[PDB]
Amino acid sequence: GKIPVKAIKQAGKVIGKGLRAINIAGTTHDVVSFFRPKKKKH
Repeated sequence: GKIPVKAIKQAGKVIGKGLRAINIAGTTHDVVSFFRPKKKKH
């Protein structure tokens, strides 16, 4: 079966990586406002 230790350890990383992502998501949300999506239409 092979002990999937990496699986359990990987779950713990997501908790931290996700927390660090949400912290930066706030600033990124603003930056997007500077560019703003605008493509031609018909």
